[PDB]
Amino acid sequence: PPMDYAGSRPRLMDHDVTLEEIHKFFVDYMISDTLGVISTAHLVHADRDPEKARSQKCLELANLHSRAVDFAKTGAPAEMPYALKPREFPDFLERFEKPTYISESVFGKLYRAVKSSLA
Amino acid sequence: STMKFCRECNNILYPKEDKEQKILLYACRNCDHQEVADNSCVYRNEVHHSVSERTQILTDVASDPTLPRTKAVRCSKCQHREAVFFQATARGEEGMTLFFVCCNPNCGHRWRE
Amino acid sequence: AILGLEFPYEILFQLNALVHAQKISLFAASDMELIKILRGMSLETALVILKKLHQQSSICYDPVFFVKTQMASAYKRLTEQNIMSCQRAYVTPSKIYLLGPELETANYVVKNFAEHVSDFMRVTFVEEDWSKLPANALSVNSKEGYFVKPSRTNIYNRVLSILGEGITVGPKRFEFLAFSASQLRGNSVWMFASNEKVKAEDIREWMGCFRKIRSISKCAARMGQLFSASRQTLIVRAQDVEQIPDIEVTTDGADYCFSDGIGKISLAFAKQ
Ligand SMILES: [Zn+2]
Ligand SMILES: [Zn+2]
Repeated sequence: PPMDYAGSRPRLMDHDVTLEEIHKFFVDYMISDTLGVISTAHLVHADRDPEKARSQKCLELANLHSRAVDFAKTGAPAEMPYALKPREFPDFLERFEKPTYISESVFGKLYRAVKSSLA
Repeated sequence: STMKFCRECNNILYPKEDKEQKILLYACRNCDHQEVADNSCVYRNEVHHSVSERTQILTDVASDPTLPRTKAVRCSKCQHREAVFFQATARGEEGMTLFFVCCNPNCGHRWRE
Repeated sequence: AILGLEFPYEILFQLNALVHAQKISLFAASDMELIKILRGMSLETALVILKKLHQQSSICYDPVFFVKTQMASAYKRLTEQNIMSCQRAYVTPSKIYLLGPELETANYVVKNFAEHVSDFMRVTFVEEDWSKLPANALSVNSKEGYFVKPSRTNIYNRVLSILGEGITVGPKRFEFLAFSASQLRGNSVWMFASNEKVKAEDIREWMGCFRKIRSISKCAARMGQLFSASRQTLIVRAQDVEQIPDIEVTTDGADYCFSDGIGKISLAFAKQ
């Protein structure tokens, strides 16, 4: 079954826009903008823990991703938790400064095949 | 609940209404003196709940209820399930929106719905 | 105030862009001789020599010697392939970099306002390395009292002041018009220089009336949605439009709507 598509409650103001709160929203959009890290964390957690997309961690990541993609429509921050950070990246990434771990998933096999073909 | 003393004999006055005069008047029963009223106010009391005097400390009347607590929600900064939820208005928004406060003594994090 | 003359805006903008680039310093182009030479000349030749100087591989020390040794269509482009020259600006916490009149695809807002092609300027807020601003540079968290409360940094106030007062480049002052959905994810915003003919408020009210929307994000989204690249077609009045009812189904206590943005078109409309 698919996940629920019900979004957050809309925020309605009691007064008209005075061109200041829109600037506040535009500046605050940079803060707590975790749209790009949720997908990376989900991929890392799927590659690490077997039986991926079955545990509650993947469901929480998907819900957070939906809430973050709803940020541009409704003013609801994603609120990315600290404990869900990957702190580890597979070989098929450009994060050379970050620690690299050898992945044994299907993506790891594909990357090894590509490396062997190029070499 | 107001009271005043007529300048003639310095005695309490009771309010009364006259159909012909169509105005508020005060006259005491001690002397036949009638004076004009001011502000047309005969009763003014601030509503208070101080009825059970010297009894609200022994028996818990529960004047200020405690906020409910839930364990279904999960905090973000810490992995604690207990949190306090309540409804309150925003700074400029309309309606009631749900809030959450973490119950972890070492977390101190609050977030909206 | 140093110039105090009728110097054009395009040449001044090009000079500012060249100074911002690591080609010529500030005082090397602020002398009287350079502006005296650049004041009265041919405009096309002046633009050609300015862009040639901007194309110099290394840093130029003497601009006067270089410039001594060196010596309509917009509407058609918009109608053909929507080709416009839009100014792009980069605002950093330290300074501001002007890229220059880079060619880019034109949007709908410049179709009916093609005479102010130079008043439109794209402003992007980046870091010193022209990268995205980190979350620690804006509203750093601090534990004050029983609960944690974010504390706004000076960069936050600087961005607010830039958005409010606006950016002044020569004899112009750019004002905030709107930002598209893609620009919100790229920290970009459109700015239009107010003129005696049409101001920013005039364009804003010409696009539509946004006072009906009571949501902060929804109002911005609706104001910025009409900035995508598109091809101009014929004009249709408001006399022949239908009001077909839609279909809704409510199962398991959930509102599921089949028709979200679906529509209906004819064959003659497709041919036209
Ligand atoms: Zn009396
Ligand atoms: Zn907590």
